[PDB]
Amino acid sequence: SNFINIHVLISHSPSCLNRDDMNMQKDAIFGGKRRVRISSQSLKRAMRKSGYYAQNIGESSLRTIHLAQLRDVLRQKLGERFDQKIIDKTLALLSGSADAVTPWVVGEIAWFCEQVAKAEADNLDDKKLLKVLKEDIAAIRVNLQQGVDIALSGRMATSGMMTELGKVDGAMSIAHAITTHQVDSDIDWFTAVDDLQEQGSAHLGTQEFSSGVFYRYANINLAQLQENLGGASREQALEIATHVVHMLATEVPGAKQRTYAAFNPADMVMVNFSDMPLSMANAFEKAVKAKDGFLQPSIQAFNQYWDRVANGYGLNGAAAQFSLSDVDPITAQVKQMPTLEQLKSWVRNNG
Amino acid sequence: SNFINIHVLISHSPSCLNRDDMNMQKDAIFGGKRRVRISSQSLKRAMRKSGYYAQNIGESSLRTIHLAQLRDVLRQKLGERFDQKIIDKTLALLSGKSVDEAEKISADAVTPWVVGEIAWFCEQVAKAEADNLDDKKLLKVLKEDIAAIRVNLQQGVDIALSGRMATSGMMTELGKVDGAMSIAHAITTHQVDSDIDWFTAVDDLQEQGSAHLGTQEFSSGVFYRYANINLAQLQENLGGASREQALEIATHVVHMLATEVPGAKQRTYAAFNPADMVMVNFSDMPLSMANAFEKAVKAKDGFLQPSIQAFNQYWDRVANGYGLNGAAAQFSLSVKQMPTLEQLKSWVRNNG
Amino acid sequence: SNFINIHVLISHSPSCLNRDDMNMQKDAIFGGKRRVRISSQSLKRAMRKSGYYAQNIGESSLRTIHLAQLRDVLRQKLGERFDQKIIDKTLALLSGKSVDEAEKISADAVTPWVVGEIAWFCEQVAKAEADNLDDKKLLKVLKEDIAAIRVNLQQGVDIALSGRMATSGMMTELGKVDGAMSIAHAITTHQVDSDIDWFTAVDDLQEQGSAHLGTQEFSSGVFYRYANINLAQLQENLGGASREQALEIATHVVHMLATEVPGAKQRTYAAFNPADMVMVNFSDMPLSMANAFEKAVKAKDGFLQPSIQAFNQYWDRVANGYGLNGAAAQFSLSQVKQMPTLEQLKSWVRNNGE
Amino acid sequence: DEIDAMALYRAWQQLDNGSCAQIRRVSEPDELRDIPAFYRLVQPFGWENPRHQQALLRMVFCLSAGKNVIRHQDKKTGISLGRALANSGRINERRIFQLIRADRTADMVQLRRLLTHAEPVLDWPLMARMLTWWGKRERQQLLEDFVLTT
Amino acid sequence: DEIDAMALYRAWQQLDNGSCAQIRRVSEPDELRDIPAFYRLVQPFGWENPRHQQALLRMVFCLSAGKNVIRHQDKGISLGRALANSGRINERRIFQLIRADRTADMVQLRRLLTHAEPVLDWPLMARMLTWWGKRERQQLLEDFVLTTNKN
RNA sequence: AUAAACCGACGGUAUUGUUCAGAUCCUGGCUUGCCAACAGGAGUUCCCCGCGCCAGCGGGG
DNA sequence: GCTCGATGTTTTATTTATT
DNA sequence: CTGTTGGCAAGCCAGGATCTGAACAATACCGTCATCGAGC
Repeated sequence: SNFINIHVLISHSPSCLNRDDMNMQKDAIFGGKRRVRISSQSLKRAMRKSGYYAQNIGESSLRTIHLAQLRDVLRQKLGERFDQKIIDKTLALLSGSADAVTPWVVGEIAWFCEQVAKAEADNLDDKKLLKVLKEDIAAIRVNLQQGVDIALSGRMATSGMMTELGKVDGAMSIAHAITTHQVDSDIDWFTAVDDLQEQGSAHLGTQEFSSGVFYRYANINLAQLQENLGGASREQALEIATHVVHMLATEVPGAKQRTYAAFNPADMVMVNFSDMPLSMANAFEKAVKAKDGFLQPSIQAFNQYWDRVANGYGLNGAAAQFSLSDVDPITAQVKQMPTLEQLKSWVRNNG
Repeated sequence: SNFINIHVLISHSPSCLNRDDMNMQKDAIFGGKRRVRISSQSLKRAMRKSGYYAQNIGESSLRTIHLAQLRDVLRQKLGERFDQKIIDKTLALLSGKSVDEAEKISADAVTPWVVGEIAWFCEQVAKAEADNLDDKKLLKVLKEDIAAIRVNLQQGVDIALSGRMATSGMMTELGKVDGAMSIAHAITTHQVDSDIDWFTAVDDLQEQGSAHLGTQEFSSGVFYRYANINLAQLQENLGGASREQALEIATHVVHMLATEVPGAKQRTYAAFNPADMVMVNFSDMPLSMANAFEKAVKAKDGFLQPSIQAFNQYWDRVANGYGLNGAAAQFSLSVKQMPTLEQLKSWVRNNG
Repeated sequence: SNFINIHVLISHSPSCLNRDDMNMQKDAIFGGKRRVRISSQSLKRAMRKSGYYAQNIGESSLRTIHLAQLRDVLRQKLGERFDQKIIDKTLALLSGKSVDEAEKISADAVTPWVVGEIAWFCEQVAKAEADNLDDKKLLKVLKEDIAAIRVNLQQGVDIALSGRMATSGMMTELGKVDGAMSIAHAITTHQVDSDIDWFTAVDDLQEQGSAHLGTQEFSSGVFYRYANINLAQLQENLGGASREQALEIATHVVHMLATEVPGAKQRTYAAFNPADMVMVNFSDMPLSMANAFEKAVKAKDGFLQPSIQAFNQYWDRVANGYGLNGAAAQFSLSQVKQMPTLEQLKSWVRNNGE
Repeated sequence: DEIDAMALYRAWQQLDNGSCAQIRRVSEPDELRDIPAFYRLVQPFGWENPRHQQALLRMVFCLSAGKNVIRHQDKKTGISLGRALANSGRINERRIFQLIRADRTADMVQLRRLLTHAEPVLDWPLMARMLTWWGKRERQQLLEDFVLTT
Repeated sequence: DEIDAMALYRAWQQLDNGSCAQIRRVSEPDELRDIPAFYRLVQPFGWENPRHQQALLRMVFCLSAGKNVIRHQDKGISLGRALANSGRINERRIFQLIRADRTADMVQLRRLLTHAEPVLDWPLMARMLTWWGKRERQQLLEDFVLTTNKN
């Protein structure tokens, strides 16, 4: 299959992990009922800026892209629109035996080739060209040393990219996190006591906060990941996928965490392969009612939903489920995992 | 490891340690059930104002919005070290507010101040105007080295642990501190239906009946305190302290989190209970155990035993599942077995 | 040390020592199980109104919200020392209320007053009058020395122990007091299912049936009273008294907490039981042993023996666990100095725990 | 389908001294399940049907405050409970806050205490509808009526 | 993990006259722990499991009022509705059951059964006897009072 | 590869101090648990063994 | 390559109910 | 080897009143338009 589906159930203690311009908890109406929400961008940032990400994705081995090795395939690809003089001049001034090439690299380099061609036509060179294109070159260089970050998460907010081909979507897609149950949020009426004020406090306020059993969903386009890694292998893509699983299972937005401290890990992590990526959010369309907590009924509802619809929805294919609870499991079609690591290794070996 | 995780299970006899706008107990919905709550700000202020904190860590910062009263205080304290003018201008530079002789001068918001930090600052201001250096360039120069100012935060550790922001004045650029620690609201491990006390106030000049009839919410509870110290950040916020100093501070935080209880209604409910269970754990990234109590602890010869048991079970589930192997010591009383809190504290002092 | 902790285990024959607006026993859920409760305020009133208090400490405070009645009382008691004009003016300054000849003047809430304290204030107001000193300026200069006023609290110790709140008047600056003694609601160490007495009232002029039918909830119990005195605060509240005086007062508090029982329904249930177990523990930070009974003590040849058992055990666990090596002295009717008589325990407390 | 609240009101009103005395000494709504007189009172008003059970527990508690504490007074919507509590002029606003913020069973106790204090004159079937539902909306409405009236 | 009530009912109704006669002879439920025929009866119903065994003590003690006393019907009629339907029991006696202490409650229940000879749904009553506690006493009183007052 | 792509709403904060629910009160009068009854019937006990009149007696289990 | 500072423009609507 | 049956389970009458339900002080700030040319 081409897609990796990652499903996570994770329970948070009383906190406020994502708010709006009125400092109110982000929410969403699902199944006619209010669910507390953690926005996709907040979750994905929580991943992308994390230390784990920086160590395993940021400092990856396929990180650096060498323009040297890319000379030939570039030479043909752009060879139809540009001639080898301009191509090699461009490549050499940028840098100062590869099979395929990442599309955004081809695009940006092609733009640079347009620029140097138009630079030769007008009759110009030297520090003139190298001052007009100083910032641009700096940009493309910094990006050329961040290939895995760009392949997985997409180009940064301020990238320097200049072509339609340089609009790099991430390989991973992260849905908004929503609670599996209805939530009426709590209010914290707080005071700020002045050490110089005898009567009363110096400030008064309220803070909205709530517990919640969240359902995170994310999927990974393997093909696109390989292709954006310069034609890497399925296995390397599966390593990256392993990392994504880990982060989606452990990483939590730092919003309001200094004071509410909801540092909780996932109680359930499932991964399955498919040709069509699907969210199991409809397992909670009818809001989960609490029976000795919201966690167990949530996992149970997830399992029952999968058992009901997985066959018809064409979700046949490799599927593993790491879990901390002892709730009745899924169909036997899903391979049970006792540690997260065994699940990640299950992912490494193509399922 | 960079993170010190402090877990506390503490039982309180009937009391009311934290209430809201309508004098009712603070609570929180967890796992579909109501838990009594002690807010984190209450815990932090209870700690920073404690005798233990005063004896072992130092002076708590001075949090205020009243800049005039502050002006007067600083004048009274930094008077024999600086001339009044310099003190005034320094306050006026840090706050962004004009400090004259007004009866009432108000800052942008309640802000924590460290007297020593202010002293250092007005040293800098003195040496600034003496060298004919205007205020903007002074801001640049001071912006070039923030560690010193953070050693001035060594004189106000609660700001190094809990943080500080300012929206106006040079503080905006220089006093921006991200808290080192991190702490959760204390919630009970079980469902609570709070009791109500129907009381009367008897008048000694009124033979017939009472002079006041009223109600007061209260309850018993087995609270779960959690607090991890970030450590590298504690070193940064203290101006570049050693890991030993940060570890010792963390130790004091363990002792306080284990023993300190807000004074709310304690002169009439007196729930002076120490923690029955305390556990400290070193880890690469923070880990809270609140999901041990997501399913509310059902009573069984008390709420405390099943709470501790549930805590241990979930701890093992998490450690086995995520393969966590950071050093850990538990002190129990009902991973380590700590006959005494002191052994656990020394164990923490010694990097685990 | 600074903190004198006082633990009491006391058993009551079937009774009803504290009830609510429905004549039901006051309770409290602890360790997931119902405990019959005796509120702190009831213990405190039972103590300050007790004969032992009067004979050993002095006159309790005068707690009232009626400033008219108080006006009259003060006019009578201080009339031989002050002009009615400055007595009225004083009360009006302290209360933040206008005192004229109205039959009904009400304060903000029920307030503790000491006649000697108000007399002191009268001396001050009189002097200010004689010096044409602004009322505001008088408030200012008086605010610059709370100690004397607290000596006037020596004349009303129950305030010094349990504190005073103010919302209007000069009191809001001068009369705020932090209670030295902290005390908890007495709760049963065990679970209690309270019984019901279904009573009648026989009309001597009625042959067929009784004149009244009713029910009254009652129960027996083993209560854990806890109360630590803060001490330095007790010296401050008494105007800078000595440690010895504070120790005498603390000793008296021990005696009362071991002997005084609320008068409620004692005329028809008579649960006049003295405390079987009393441990005063000298110490450095307030410590409550209530968690010894978090797990409800279960009956085994009584609730008393298993309760004293559980208490002693948990006391040990905590003592060595947190390294509490303050003094620690106990007295019982069945490292911790044991006393045969209560009086030896009291004498022990008076001597700073030696 | 809907509980005849006035019929329950008159029923409670002409109840013998004994049964009444037995229902009155209850200290929380669920305890009404221990009193036979209660069942005999609410049986004709649909008690053997659960929804009605909860509603009737609340209603009969509020009535158990006493025979002469809730004065029904016909419509000229009709005097709502909040309006009535304010009209008494005895109830502090803070107590109304503490009532509408309270949780299950506690809310009914506090309400009965309020009713005992105010001795409100109100449209009883109206309050009966309110007690039937008693969601968060109803409690907020209680508070806001009380405020607007003062 | 529930005791098959109907199976126990059938087991009792089919039991030899001698053994059941030996069982009826008992005066209070605990004494049943001294009769062999008892164990012989409650053995295929998990007497080995303690909770089950207290439940079984009560159930058998009620079944030992007679053998034709409790006419098991089938939808269901509760014990309260049945004792009320007999018309032979006055409310004060039901109170004398639900207020009775340990063991004595069972005796009073046995006498009530002998007296009323109720037609009821047995498994329901079995569930009641299993969780014999404040809720079942309450619902018993409820059913009795309601059924009585309807007549 | 969709008004898409790339994409945090962020940082600081005790709700505080004061308070008996209290006085009065039989659950009470009447009531056999009572009549019939032998604990008797019935030698299966599966082996090894020693001595016989072959009927049956013993020691080791 | 910036940070600086003066500067283009323009706002106000209400005021007692009852699922 | 064998363990029983009938007949019977009550009524009267009674549940209270007094009086009381608090006050004060405090509810933040920043940024998420642009221009130009100048000084640095």
